[PDB]
Amino acid sequence: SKAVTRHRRVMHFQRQKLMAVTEYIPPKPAIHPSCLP
Amino acid sequence: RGRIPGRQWIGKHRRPRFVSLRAKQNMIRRLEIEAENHYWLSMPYMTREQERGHAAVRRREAFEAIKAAATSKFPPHRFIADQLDHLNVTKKWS
Amino acid sequence: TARGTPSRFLASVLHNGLGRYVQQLQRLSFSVSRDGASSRGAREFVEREVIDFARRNPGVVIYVNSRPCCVPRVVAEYLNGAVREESIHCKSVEEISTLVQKLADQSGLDVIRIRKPFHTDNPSIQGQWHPFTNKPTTFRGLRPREVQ
Amino acid sequence: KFTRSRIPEKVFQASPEDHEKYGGDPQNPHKLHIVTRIKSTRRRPYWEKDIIKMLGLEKAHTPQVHKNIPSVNAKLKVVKHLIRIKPLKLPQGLPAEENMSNTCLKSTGELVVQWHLKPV
Amino acid sequence: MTGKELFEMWKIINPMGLLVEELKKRNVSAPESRLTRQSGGTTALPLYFVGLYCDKKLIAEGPGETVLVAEEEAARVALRKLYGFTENRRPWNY
Amino acid sequence: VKCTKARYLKKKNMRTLWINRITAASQEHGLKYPALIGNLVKCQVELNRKVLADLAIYEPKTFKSLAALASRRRHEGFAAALGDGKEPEGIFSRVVQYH
Amino acid sequence: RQWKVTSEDLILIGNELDLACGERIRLEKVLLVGADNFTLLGKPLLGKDLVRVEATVIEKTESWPRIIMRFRKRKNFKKKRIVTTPQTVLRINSIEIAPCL
Amino acid sequence: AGGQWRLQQGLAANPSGYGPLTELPDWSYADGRPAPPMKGQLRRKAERETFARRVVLLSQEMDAGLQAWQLRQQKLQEEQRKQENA
Amino acid sequence: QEERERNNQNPWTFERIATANMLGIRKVLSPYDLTHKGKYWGKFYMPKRV
Amino acid sequence: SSFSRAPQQWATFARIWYLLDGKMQPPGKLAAMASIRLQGLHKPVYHALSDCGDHVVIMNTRHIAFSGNKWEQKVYSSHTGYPGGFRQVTAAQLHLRDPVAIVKLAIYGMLPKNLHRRTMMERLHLFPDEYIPEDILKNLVEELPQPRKIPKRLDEYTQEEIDAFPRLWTPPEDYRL
RNA sequence: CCGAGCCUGGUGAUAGCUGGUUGUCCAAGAUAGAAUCUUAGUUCAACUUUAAAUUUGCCCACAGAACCCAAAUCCCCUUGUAAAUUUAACUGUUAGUCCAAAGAGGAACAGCUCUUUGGACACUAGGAAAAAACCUUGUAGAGAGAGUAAAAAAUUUAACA
Ligand SMILES: [Mg+2]
Ligand SMILES: [Mg+2]
Ligand SMILES: [Mg+2]
Ligand SMILES: [Mg+2]
Ligand SMILES: [Mg+2]
Ligand SMILES: [Mg+2]
Ligand SMILES: [Mg+2]
Ligand SMILES: [Mg+2]
Ligand SMILES: [Mg+2]
Ligand SMILES: [Mg+2]
Ligand SMILES: [Mg+2]
Ligand SMILES: [Mg+2]
Ligand SMILES: [Mg+2]
Ligand SMILES: [Mg+2]
Ligand SMILES: [Zn+2]
Repeated sequence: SKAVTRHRRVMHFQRQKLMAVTEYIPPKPAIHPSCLP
Repeated sequence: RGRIPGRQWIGKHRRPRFVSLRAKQNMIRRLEIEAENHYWLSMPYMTREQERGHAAVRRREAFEAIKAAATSKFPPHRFIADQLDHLNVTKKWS
Repeated sequence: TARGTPSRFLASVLHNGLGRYVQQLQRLSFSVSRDGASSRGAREFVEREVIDFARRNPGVVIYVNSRPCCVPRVVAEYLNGAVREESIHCKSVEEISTLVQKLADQSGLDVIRIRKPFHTDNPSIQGQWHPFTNKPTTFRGLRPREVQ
Repeated sequence: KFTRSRIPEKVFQASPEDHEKYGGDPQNPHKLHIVTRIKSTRRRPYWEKDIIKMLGLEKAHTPQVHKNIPSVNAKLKVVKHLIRIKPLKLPQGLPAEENMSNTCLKSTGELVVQWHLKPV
Repeated sequence: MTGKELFEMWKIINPMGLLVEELKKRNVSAPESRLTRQSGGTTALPLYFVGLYCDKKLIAEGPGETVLVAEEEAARVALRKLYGFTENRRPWNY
Repeated sequence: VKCTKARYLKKKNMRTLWINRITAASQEHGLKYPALIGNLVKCQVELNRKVLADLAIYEPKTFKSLAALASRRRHEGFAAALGDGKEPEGIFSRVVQYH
Repeated sequence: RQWKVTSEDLILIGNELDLACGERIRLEKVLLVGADNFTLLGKPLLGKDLVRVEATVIEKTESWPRIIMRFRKRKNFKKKRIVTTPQTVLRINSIEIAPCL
Repeated sequence: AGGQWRLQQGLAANPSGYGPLTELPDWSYADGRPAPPMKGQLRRKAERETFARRVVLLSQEMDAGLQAWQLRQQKLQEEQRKQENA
Repeated sequence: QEERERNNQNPWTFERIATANMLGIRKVLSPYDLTHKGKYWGKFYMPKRV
Repeated sequence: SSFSRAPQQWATFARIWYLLDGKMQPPGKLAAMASIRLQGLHKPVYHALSDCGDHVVIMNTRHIAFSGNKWEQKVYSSHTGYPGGFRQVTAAQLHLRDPVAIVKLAIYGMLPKNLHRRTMMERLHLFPDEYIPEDILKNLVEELPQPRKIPKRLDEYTQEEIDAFPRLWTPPEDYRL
């Protein structure tokens, strides 16, 4: 198939592993900023 | 019920594979040792011009050894001993 | 093949290692021909090495027939009565020597599949495991859910 | 399409945090790379596989030595994803001719010239 | 002699009586037999562990199909222990 | 061909059988196989799985000793996780260095 | 490979040791040793002076003929070979422990 | 199992790799005589000594190349001296 | 988007991995990915992706 | 040891009668441990050819408890053999009609799919209530513990525990409650 | 059993087409294209093979390679390695499938078709459920030794002054 598709083109497994490793991990303190501060 | 069109792993529709923390740990390990490799590849010891002409003698002499091994090739030597040892098949006690 | 072949448990005859060791090979009988290029190796072997072989191994006995034979043979009898017949037809002297030496070192019992590569006379120390070794007892020996 | 991948030179620029982490002095840098092949040669381009055969890494988990110089670091960069790399560092000076036989490696990249094979 | 145990060669009858005789020779009380463990009493495969206790002191335990068999076995164990032919004994020195 | 390719299967089957036996013995002592193996290794004892199973069968007391050692090493490792350094190392966690 | 052994017990190995029959040898490596009420295991192996394991050689023999046959499908690939691996049989005569500890 | 721990300690990941469990002799004469080395130990010693020879060669080649560069640069300096003297 | 890609705790980003070619993934990837690092996949657009 | 060969062999390969009370436990966990004991894995002499299994008894299977809405949503399906004979029933009504089927088939699924499965299932025993025939509650060995603990209710929590537990917040007095 | 009889002989008719092709063991070894009343084949080339002569072969470091209107590539001393060219003799392959990427046709359909770089398969083994093409992994044996490789998806959803 083509690169550009109407549907979401299923990706290679290594590609999906990489995208599953790469995410935005939100930096939060150990304490929630509402109850304590 | 629950079948897949065509082959299970190819085409416009295939079986959806999913990732596991097992594989995630595996690949993070591989890429972190690869970052170690990057670090150790950095900070070279010598410069291009410093390491330019040090191994020329070794490369040359190795190649002439290869050349000599190639040139020195002939049929083996033939011997009367090897020829006549075949007569000892008709050995027998007197 | 294992299922096609019979099997046995590893064992030594008369526990040869504990007391004095004795070579379990008893007798050898060589069948060679004066003529015949096939027996040239055997003739040269009885010339050179069989003397030294006998000197090295006094307990064994050796017989040589030296008769007309198209194929030279070697027969080995053991204390068990086990017989081993090998054809040395057109065979070299050093390999005949290796054959004879491994025959002498060989034990008088058929070479077949060994079920397990060891054998213990009394494998149990500290007591064999039974289901009740690793669980406690009950006061007055009472089963679960019984009054008296 | 798929072709040989060029690497930007900035990737190989250690940072102070990298130095503090890996314990590698940018000054007086090590001389020799211990190298091992960790990844399979298959499912890789012909150039990568013949380059590891060039280095002599057809055998896996077999530590082999090279120099830390640009002409070699280029090939090591080409096949960096397939290999473990570490430096060579020894306390006991270069192996002397008398101690050629009783040498030994260590998992830490160390090369001991004496190997008494007994505990302290 | 190595392999085979005692009662394979030297069979006996009335091991309990023989044991009581030996204990009266060694000047100790008459021990009592008590099933220490039980399983499948009603089952076709009864299983008993019977111990022999003197003066509230155990000498031997014996497993068995039935109570009588387990008692005979415990007596055999105690006899082996007394006569020194335990399987865990010092081997023969050559 | 099946006789050839049954060899590796024999190896794997017997390994898994030793695994199962050791797991059972450890479970009836209150431990489990991964903990046991890791603790023994970091206590510097190389007893392969077959001798482990043979010892579990024929010598349960020695296996109880080994399981106790393993559990004590688990507890020492937990104490170390609580305090990484700044503490006296475990008596059994101590190691021997060769040269 | 490991073994669990005692006195008066046989053992097989699948290689040649370069020993004549009747020879006695002292086995060095021991992972542990156990008596009825105690056992002794090293880190990893025990000291030389502590134990003395002695074994006699009894037999040198080729193993039974084992097949190695390779075969592939619908492409005329089949390949046979026979092997007779050598074997040596040992017997542990006795085991002793020293007071040094 | 425990390979990462063995590496943390400095040991081989697989105990069969190196150490006393494998490098010591597996048998000796009952009379106390030393047994001949095993073939595995022989070939491992051979590999190790070739490894050391190669390391020495590589190191001293690098050193000689560096010294040659130093000498060539010093020559460069003195020949500039010669030029301006001319 | 920019403060998220600045403050993310994951040390590993498609930018770094692709520009490095640390796992030979340059074959499964495209040359377009070097600029379409993670955000794009064909015509689609993953704004949460970073 | 110092035991005779036949008594030792009998004692070693003997069977054991385990008992379990399934009151307020999950049938999955119960079936896990029961399948272990039936296969005989817990015995360090395990081997599939050697029928080293053990007999197991369950009580109070009527008082079994799942986690989640499984009673309502999980479905057991079976086909009689006739056309249209395919029918389904939730665990709830299947329990109402037969209280033991659930755990017995759970163990049937846990166990391997060999021919020994049926024999081990026959060695197995199940009882909806804590009532047992004389033979079967006599020929026992040991009652192994339960996997999970049961949380206590307010009528079970003694007063001293409540007093030790601190109150948390001040309610305003003006409140209907 | 006549779109033109049956018997014999030429006749072992010819068949680019189908089928079949007998003992054991080892090694190297799937490869761009051109012309053809030619595309079910064949000749040359390319690849592969054997024996010999010789020496450079491969990776490649700066520099270098267009106006018009991106990944990379050619050349390339060093370096790390040991192959390469040439000579003499043939044979066989020359109807190819998926995946990743750049594209074209088609519907931004196809397990679709057509070109290019790479990989795998048509060679063994483990895994994704069984699976050709996906992921780990190659040089071959005996073992009742051991350390690892890739390797098991998580998700539940909407009140309002
Ligand atoms: Mg495409
Ligand atoms: Mg299908
Ligand atoms: Mg007609
Ligand atoms: Mg006609
Ligand atoms: Mg024809
Ligand atoms: Mg055909
Ligand atoms: Mg080949
Ligand atoms: Mg044609
Ligand atoms: Mg060049
Ligand atoms: Mg076609
Ligand atoms: Mg197609
Ligand atoms: Mg297609
Ligand atoms: Mg083909
Ligand atoms: Mg190999
Ligand atoms: Zn709060």
